[PDB]
Amino acid sequence: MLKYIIPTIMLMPLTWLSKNNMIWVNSTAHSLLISFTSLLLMNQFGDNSLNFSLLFFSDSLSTPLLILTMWLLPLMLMASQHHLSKENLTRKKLFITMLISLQLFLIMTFTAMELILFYILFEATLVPTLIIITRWGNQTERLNAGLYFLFYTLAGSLPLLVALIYIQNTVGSLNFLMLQYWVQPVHNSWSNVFMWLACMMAFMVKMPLYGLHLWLPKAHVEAPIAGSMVLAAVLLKLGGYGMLRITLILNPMTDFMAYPFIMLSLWGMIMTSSICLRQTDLKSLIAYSSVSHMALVIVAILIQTPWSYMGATALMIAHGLTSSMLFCLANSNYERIHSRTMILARGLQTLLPLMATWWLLASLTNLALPPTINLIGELFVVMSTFSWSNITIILMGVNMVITALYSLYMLIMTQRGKYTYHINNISPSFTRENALMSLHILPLLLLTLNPKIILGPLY
Amino acid sequence: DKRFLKLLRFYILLTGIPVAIGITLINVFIGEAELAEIPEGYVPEHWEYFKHPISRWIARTFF
Amino acid sequence: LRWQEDPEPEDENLYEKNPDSHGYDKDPAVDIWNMRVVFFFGFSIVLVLGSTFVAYLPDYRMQEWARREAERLVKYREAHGLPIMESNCFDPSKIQLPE
Amino acid sequence: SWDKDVYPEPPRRTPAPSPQTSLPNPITYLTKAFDLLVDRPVTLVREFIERQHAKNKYYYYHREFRRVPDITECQEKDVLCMFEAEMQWRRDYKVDQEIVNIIQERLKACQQREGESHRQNCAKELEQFTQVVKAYQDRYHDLGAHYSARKCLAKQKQRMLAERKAAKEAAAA
Amino acid sequence: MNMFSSLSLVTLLLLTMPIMMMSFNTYKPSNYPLYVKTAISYAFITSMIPTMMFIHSGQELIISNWHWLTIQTLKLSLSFKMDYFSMMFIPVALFVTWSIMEFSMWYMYSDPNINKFFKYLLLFLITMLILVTANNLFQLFIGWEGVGIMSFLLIGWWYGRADANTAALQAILYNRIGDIGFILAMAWFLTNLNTWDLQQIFMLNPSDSNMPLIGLALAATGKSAQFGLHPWLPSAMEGPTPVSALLHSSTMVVAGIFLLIRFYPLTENNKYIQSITLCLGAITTLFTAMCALTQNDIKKIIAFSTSSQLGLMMVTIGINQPYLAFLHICTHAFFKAMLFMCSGSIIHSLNDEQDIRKMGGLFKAMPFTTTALIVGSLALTGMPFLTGFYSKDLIIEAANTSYTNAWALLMTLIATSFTAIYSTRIIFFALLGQPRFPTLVNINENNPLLINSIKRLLIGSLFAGYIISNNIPPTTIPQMTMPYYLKTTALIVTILGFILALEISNMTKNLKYHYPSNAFKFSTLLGYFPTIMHRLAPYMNLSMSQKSASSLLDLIWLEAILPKTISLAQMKASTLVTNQKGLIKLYFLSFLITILISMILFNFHE
Ligand SMILES: CCCCCCCCCCCCCCCCCC(=O)OC[C@H](COP(=O)(O)OCCN)OC(=O)CCCCCCCCCCCCCCCCC
Ligand SMILES: CCCCCCCCCCCCCCCCCC(=O)OC[C@H](COP(=O)(O)OCCN)OC(=O)CCCCCCCCCCCCCCCCC
Repeated sequence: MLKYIIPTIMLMPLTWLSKNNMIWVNSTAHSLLISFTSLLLMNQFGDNSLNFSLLFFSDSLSTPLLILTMWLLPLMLMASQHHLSKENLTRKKLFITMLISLQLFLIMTFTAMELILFYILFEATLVPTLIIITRWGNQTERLNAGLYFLFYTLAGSLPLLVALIYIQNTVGSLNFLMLQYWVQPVHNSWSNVFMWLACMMAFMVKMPLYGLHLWLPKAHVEAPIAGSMVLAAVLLKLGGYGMLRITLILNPMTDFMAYPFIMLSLWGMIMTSSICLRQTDLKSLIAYSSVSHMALVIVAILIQTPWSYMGATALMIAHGLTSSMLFCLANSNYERIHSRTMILARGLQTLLPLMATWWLLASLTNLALPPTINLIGELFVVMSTFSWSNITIILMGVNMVITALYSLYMLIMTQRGKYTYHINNISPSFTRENALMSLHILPLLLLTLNPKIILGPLY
Repeated sequence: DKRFLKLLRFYILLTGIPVAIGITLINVFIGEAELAEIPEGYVPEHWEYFKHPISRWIARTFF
Repeated sequence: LRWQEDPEPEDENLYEKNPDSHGYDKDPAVDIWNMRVVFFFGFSIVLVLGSTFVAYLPDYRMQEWARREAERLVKYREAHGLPIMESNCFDPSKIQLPE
Repeated sequence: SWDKDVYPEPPRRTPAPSPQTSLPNPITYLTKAFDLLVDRPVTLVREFIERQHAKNKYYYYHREFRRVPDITECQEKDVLCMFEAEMQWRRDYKVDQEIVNIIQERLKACQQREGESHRQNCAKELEQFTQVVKAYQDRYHDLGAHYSARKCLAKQKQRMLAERKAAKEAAAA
Repeated sequence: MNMFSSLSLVTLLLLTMPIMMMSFNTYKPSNYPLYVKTAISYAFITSMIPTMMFIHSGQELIISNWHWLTIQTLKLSLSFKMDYFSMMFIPVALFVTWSIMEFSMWYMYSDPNINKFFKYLLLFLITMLILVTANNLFQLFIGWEGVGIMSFLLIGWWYGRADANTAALQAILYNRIGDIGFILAMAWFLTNLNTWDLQQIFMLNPSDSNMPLIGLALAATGKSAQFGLHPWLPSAMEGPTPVSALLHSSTMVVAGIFLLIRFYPLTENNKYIQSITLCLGAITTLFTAMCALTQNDIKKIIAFSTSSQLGLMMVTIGINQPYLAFLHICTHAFFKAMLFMCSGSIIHSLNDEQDIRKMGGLFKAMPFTTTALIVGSLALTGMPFLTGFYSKDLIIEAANTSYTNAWALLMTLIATSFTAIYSTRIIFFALLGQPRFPTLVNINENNPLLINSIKRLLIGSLFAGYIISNNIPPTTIPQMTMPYYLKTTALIVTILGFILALEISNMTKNLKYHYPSNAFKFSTLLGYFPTIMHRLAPYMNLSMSQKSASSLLDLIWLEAILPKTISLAQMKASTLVTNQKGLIKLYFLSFLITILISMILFNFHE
């Protein structure tokens, strides 16, 4: 994995040693080249994973997440260079450096072959994430948002450390390949109940699970645009990726320990879908839409069928591009009217024709339209959950209705109707903005032609 | 809006047209491999198990 | 007036000083170059050459191989009056049941 | 191109034309227009391509996998033996998925071919489909997402124990 | 095989090329609507060659050209089913679509975005052919949702109008409630039969099909606007008339019916399902025809007419006559599409006036729109030997002679009587009598685009039923023996309707003061279902979203029970620790306490 790690490190000196006015051009150009090389991770086999060394490996679950991770960096540099244009030069470079340091930790986190190495890099993602929110955030609440974000993660992820270390002293190893052959069934005792919760609470909080999600509306609304993209596209998938791996050593206790978390997810997604109907803040609605989509991933991972695991992998990749695109579309408005209230600027399709097309496409992939990978992932979970219990079709069906309601309520409220009379600074869309939307949607639609590369190791 | 869409289709076609011409010229003039039995005592290269010339160029060079 | 504070600066319009602006930079020359690296490496390279790379991945995860092997096995077993598939994955001769 | 034994189909039985009308048949003349305007130039262009392909012939092979000892012979926690046995089981599991897919294709093809006579003329294909689904279900069903050779074996040994207990209790009967 | 399959696929490919010529820009905008219309006409010609081969020799086939995805033992492929139902519907839909595109080149002329109008119409047609030719449920779902979205974009065409946006979103809600049933069928079929492909579903032929079928029945209810999920169809008249003539009359709305027909090998062996679809149709056909009697907007009468008709194809499905239901889809497409086009020629000539109370006097002013309106109304009511008579009267003869719910049979007959009333309601109020429209008369229908498009559908509204009826192969045993009073019951209630309607209409010209009744208000207000359900249901759901889900739970109790209480405790504990008095005397006095406790309570000295 050094062939990606070393280049990602070289982005830092490149940024710092660039001419003052070429910091964005140089970092964008070279982060795109790194993303091109990451398609070499597709060398997957039907039986074995791609095991590079004692430290790193890459199977079909981590490969799409890595490609998605390295694709978002150039898009984040595109999304950020406008509102940082007046920032002084040395803070522009520290911002790029925080984004790069995040990508370095992420790619190592998704390929770490050992669970303690995965853990250290999994909490290492907090530090750059927090600094971006609380330094370059834009409102007084960014300071409180950073605290909730920080102390929800650590409250759950310190018990995980005690659990992981206990496992290594019991099994003798935490290498994921080794754990596949040395795993032993988890007997049902009170001491194993808390081993299950310790192994899982750190990941539920990050998905996030309903109930412990309160940090996400804060963090995803107060972050600068680059922070919200990486928060929604990737960081919520560390919890899913962590769960998809650590459940290997939790059976058969997951059979009954999953019930309280399946109920929270199934009912929770209906609650968060309804919340989106009465949101006054555009960025906050898009934040709550992630909580509803990630509840499907939690249900998928916990029922543990081959179909749900394929669906969970497709949703995580599909949600990453869709939610990231919705944050950028909303930020394109914010940068004109300097507000986040949904009702403030209306009828924007009259003033920004092409940008309305981007809104339509992002809304259509969000409410899961066939054959987009957003539907494919969602359908596979709905299929596998119906087998788990036929009554689940009721709550999965009802959620499908509400998702269509708030996806088009968002589209109708902002883009349609009569324009706001007194807002007269809606300048035409910039080439930078149009290219930023098409670099989300175009790969998303292309993945429909060859979905097999985003369906995971159960494919 | 028009300018962006114009640039979008210029840069997509900038490599799309050569690649479509190149793929077409490979298929017409090189064509796909033929399935065959492994001759006795012969050990195929790992990239000799794939049908399309571009597929086995990828396997040979990168993978 | 309360502590000395800069008044909030009036927001700038990139189309005012450069009606050809792409929205990348205030410098017209850098503005153009930044658009070209994004459009070239973004669309012409990663998306187009990456799409072709994915289309011709050498038998991704052995799906094509397994189909050829299933044809080979189904042909053999049916020409020999054997069942196509067996309930037992492992030979019962090598399994010692408890008791 | 493909093997007729794996993907069998009966022989075609096309009735002979037997008109009893004076009007010309529109389909007959369109078919000859198609064989001239379409099929003919298409066949010409394909032949040119084939000529270029016969000039440069190269081959690819079907990979053969040596049999290795399976999970049952692997000593507990000997990862080197378990690794090879597991990679083999994961290949046979994928090969068995395609076998079921082959049998399903036969069933679907038979149903369409027989039309309104399908419920009686596809009784053999249905019989084959029922069995291979029964075979595949015993090996692989209810294993979960983290399926392995070890869990497959544990499932079989539970099933073998059930049959054995079932057999003896009927010996007295 | 080679001619049948090549021409059947090109028809689909031929329609997508105008969409793909919109890719590279400015190919020519001045010609685009004509280009999109000319392509539909050539697709009609090529689609007729396979339909002739099927008529001649019964040739049917399935094309699984492309393998898309294989999830373990479920191989999904792009598979097209070129069979009876698709060889007859495809040419019918292309003929009607050809007229509505020629009619739109005149009706939408002044529109600044006529190009996007024609792209959208062609996108719908592409998604409607995918639905029809689909061979597996996944591919059928793509078309199912595809028509649902192009319906949303065309209803809300005038996006600055609030009523258009509300109506467009209303259609999506009702169709997504129906889609719950579609997913339930897909989940059941995958779980129980291990397939989404229609060959396999019929080959296995489950006898326990109550759950999958009620799901398919639930999908049909929303897509075809049967009672319960019916209000979206009349509301969907907000869109331009060509949208209504095509989607919400002729083609898109019969997708719910067309789905049940595809699954007739399952519904025919399930008596419990036939009872539901029988009753569901009968209430739909009578309740909606009743609502049509008191409507005054010309587009809403035709919309409730469409609801009434779709509720009769559901009755046909309920009595185990799927093929008669299919024949009614094809015939109904001809005259119903013509009625919208005629009603759109009247609305155009009176400057967007849609109320029949400002019409009248147009019998001679618009002679050709008059003829097509009369032909269309006669075909709708089933007058003998018009295109409507070749499917409806068989349906009423097959419903009379069946072992059927007695109430459904009566409701079906009463609704057939109301059909002759609200057809007279249009000819009488729109054409006869004296003019009631403004004084500046701008009536003029002499456009060649308007006449030719109506002219083709008019011909179809006369002879299409006869030509189709006598060319398709028999698939059932028609019932031709029955009492004199069952053979003619369809014709007789239609006559009683005309007579009764004519008398009631002429009662409007007597100088007697009106006196509203409850029945009138109930019919005018659409049974109050929209007024109650489109106020109460959103109010409850939107209230709970803010009061309970958002405010009470997320902003309060979920904050209180963890971050707020945990934070509050640590603050209080901090003040107890730090609030000290800095006195040597008190600090050392605590050391003594600690030392004594260590020896007495805890015995740390042992
Ligand atoms: C395994 C399950 C895991 C999943 C469940 C997760 C549960 C959620 C846990 C999240 C942690 C609690 C939320 C903390 C949010 C940050 C605190 C905050 O924002 O409140 C502000 C409050 C006001 O004080 P202050 O900010 O200093 O005033 C500044 C004035 N401008 O600040 C304060 O008043 C001081 C707050 C200090 C407390 C910080 C949190 C420490 C958490 C560790 C508690 C350890 C308790 C040990 C005690 C044991 C003995 C009883
Ligand atoms: C909103 C806050 C967000 C954060 C969420 C925090 C959640 C923490 C969850 C901790 C508790 C997890 C449950 C563990 C309790 C111990 C379970 C136990 O000992 O019994 C296990 C038992 C095993 O025996 P078995 O044969 O499988 O079946 C018998 C059925 N009793 O089998 C079982 O009993 C299985 C069922 C036991 C669990 C019962 C579930 C309660 C009902 C669902 C409530 C949903 C969640 C409630 C959240 C309230 C929030 C305040």
